[PDB]
Amino acid sequence: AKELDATNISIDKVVGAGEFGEVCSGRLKLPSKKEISVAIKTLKVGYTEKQRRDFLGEASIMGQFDHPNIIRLEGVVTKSKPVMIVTEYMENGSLDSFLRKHDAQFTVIQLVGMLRGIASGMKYLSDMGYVHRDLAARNILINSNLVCKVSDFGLSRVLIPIRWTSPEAIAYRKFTSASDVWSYGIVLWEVMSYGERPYWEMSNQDVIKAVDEGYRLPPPMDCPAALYQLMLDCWQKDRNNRPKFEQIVSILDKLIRNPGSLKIITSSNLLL
Ligand SMILES: [Cl-]
Ligand SMILES: [Cl-]
Repeated sequence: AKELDATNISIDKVVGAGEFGEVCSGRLKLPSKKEISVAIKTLKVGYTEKQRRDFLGEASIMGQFDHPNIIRLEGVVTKSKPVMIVTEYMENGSLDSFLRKHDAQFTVIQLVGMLRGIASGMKYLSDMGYVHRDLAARNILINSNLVCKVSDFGLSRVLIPIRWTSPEAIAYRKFTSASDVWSYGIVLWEVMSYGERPYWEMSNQDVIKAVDEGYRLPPPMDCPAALYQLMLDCWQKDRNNRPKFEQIVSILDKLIRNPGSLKIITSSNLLL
């Protein structure tokens, strides 16, 4: 990861608190002198060596990916204190919270664009050999232009959130890119539901058993039939029958091609 000079970093405001310390926003002056807005995470004073290792370790994973749909790592500060992780600024925050403020306020085509971005980032992540294992709307960040990018590599592994996890990964810990596709189906439900919680407050034992029995989340209100079927396809019990991320991107691109296909609508509790 690129070591940044702290003289090029200015902290504007403290957005909130993270696991290892403060989450801030600010500006980064690039070597060319151009200035960009950035997110800045600071490791808390008095950190343990393991905290430093886990903090920077997650930046190291994020830094493997250069893609428009994956949060960009501008760099780290390890040679002065506080230790810092600097990433691209995403004005509208986490996708689930952003959509909850907006219920029913976006067009279907806007929502599909958000979903296409997420799928494109996952296509690259899975091309690179990584299984995210955490894919959820809370782990997607959304910028001022509504571009959605994958974040939160804490659980990412080179080749547990029950509500987002495929039946086989719950059962035996079988985590593949196809279990990420399952999670993507959950994200698709979250987006089309404007940030409703998957399976609401159901007991986790009942989430596990209901899905195993063949029950699935019901179609969000006014959900296009193409998009609900895509959820069900991501939710296939047999992981080999789920679409690949490249196929998901293709499916969403064609829906964007003609918006008229989105006008066909599907016609709470889980459906068998
Ligand atoms: Cl620098
Ligand atoms: Cl959960």
